[PDB]
Amino acid sequence: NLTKEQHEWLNGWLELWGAWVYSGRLEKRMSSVIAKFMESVDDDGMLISQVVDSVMYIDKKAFGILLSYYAHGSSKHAIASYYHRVARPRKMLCRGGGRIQKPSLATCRREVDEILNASLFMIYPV
DNA sequence: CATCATTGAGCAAATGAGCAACACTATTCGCATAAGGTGGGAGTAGTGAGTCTTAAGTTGCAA
Repeated sequence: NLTKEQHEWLNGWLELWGAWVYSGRLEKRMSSVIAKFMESVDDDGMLISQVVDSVMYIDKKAFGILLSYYAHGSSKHAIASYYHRVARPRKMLCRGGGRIQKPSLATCRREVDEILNASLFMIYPV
């Protein structure tokens, strides 16, 4: 797990990073997913963009979520809201049981939280 | 003599439903408008039979 100084440090880096990118100052060549986000609208931001694209290159879903939170500046609650909207029925050993249904909102909140913590966790040493 | 099935027993992991607390915005509510404007209007018209109640008119009748 990361610490909280690392949280605030790299948090501020992703704040100026997403504020830098979202103005449109980044090129297509960094990612086609970064290009995808730029279809939906300095060396610091390009260095970090190589970092974040390098680590979060492989998932692209939480990478897009990461752009939604930092580049766009969206609240966590709306992200888990739409994410609960796009939910499919899954197998979970629930408080209810191992039946197969669409999960609750608070579960989706937990998932945005843990994909946040794991995302930041995988970014930080890079 | 050993062992295991077999009956209790409780737990972590996970999750679904909240909670309070702040913070922000949509909606709603309440007040103002300076030349002058000083008695409504539709109201049905072809029911009849009865019954109770006043209201008034008349009329013995007694001091």
